[PDB]
Amino acid sequence: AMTVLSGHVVVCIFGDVSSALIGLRNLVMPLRASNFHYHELKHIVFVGSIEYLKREWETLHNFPKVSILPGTPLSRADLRAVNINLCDMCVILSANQNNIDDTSLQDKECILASLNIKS
Amino acid sequence: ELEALIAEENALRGGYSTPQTLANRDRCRVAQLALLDGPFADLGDGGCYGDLFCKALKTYNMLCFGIYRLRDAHLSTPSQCTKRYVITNPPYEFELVPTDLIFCLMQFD
Repeated sequence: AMTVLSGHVVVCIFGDVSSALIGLRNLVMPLRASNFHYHELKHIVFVGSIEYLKREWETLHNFPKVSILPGTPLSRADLRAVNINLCDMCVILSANQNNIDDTSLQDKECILASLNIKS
Repeated sequence: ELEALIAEENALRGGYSTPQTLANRDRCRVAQLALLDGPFADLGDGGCYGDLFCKALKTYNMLCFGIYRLRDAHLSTPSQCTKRYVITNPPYEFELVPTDLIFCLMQFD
């Protein structure tokens, strides 16, 4: 909250230890492309479970302007902390999408996070 | 307001009281009182359950609910069964043993 983030990027992740590794390096690479300047380079914060964040942090360490908020993307308090209002783009990703075998769970989280942010 | 604070915080918090905050003691509290002993024990052997709750009204506006009487309290053969069973909305002409617990609501503290 004290970290003022305006026009930035928040990423929501529904990951766990049982979930497969998505791979976010390909996501965060063209954000740090040299066709802009370092002042223009946006800040990224990842919201989700610190277990999945620990599973992916061994890949996710060589990159600037990157934060991590452990918690839950459904948490309205966490969204207010990361200032989703001022955030340029929220990205809702799901990691359990190819282990669950039911539309009831298929994208269920993504739909909930979208509806909470809209509400 | 509490539900909105729940949806925003997911943890109840504490705040500094005010007179409007202290006005949130005004929930007319549930209670279970005894009929054998107390200021209402002056009748315990009647049958005017209507007069019983009207005395409860004119005493403390104590809204009765129903009689939590023992199972064998309606019997003449004395057993040692302390299992009580509830009775909802007793009529005006319902009897009354002194060994009784009552479902009553006194005014908010």
